[PDB]
Amino acid sequence: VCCGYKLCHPC
Repeated sequence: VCCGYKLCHPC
């Protein structure tokens, strides 16, 4: 889910 680069937004 919560990777770092902003393909991943809702953590």
